[PDB]
Amino acid sequence: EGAQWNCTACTFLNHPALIRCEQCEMPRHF
Amino acid sequence: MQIFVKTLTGKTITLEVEPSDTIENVKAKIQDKEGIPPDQQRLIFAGKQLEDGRTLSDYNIQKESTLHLVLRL
Amino acid sequence: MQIFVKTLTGKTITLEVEPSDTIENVKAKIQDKEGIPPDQQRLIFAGKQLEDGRTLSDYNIQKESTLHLVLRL
Ligand SMILES: [Zn+2]
Repeated sequence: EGAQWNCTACTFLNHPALIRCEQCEMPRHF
Repeated sequence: MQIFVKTLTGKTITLEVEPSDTIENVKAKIQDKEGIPPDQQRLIFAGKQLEDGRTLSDYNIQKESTLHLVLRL
Repeated sequence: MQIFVKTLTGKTITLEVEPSDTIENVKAKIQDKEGIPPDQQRLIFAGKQLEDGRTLSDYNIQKESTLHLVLRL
């Protein structure tokens, strides 16, 4: 639940507090 | 210098800051623009959560950088 | 050497580069081929945002690697 997560659109490794990618704004929970 | 702050809703905030400014200063500037209490703000840059007592220069935040604002509850 | 540059629409561009090219050199080649200014380009590889002064080899980017191009503006 506290892990970082990779965006499935651009691969960026995101902080768990974001639910959209910091680079491309793709939602995590598509 | 100008920096930008993006929220989950797509709102963009522009702030006037110096690189020596602390993160707590930045949160208070966000309150002035948006009305969100600082204790309900979480700031993210480059995959990292920013800590109140550190400065923008500590995180290599430069002119025209964009920060992401999240809210607590 | 060929690498692939993938946009958010899924379009994959094939780009000719040298393995020792810097990221700034690669952004210049994307400008030459696509017409996008380097300041509007953000490149991501295997989780990392790529920094202008480092080489492709320094990130372990090699023949037929894919970089992800995000437009930032
Ligand atoms: Zn992304």
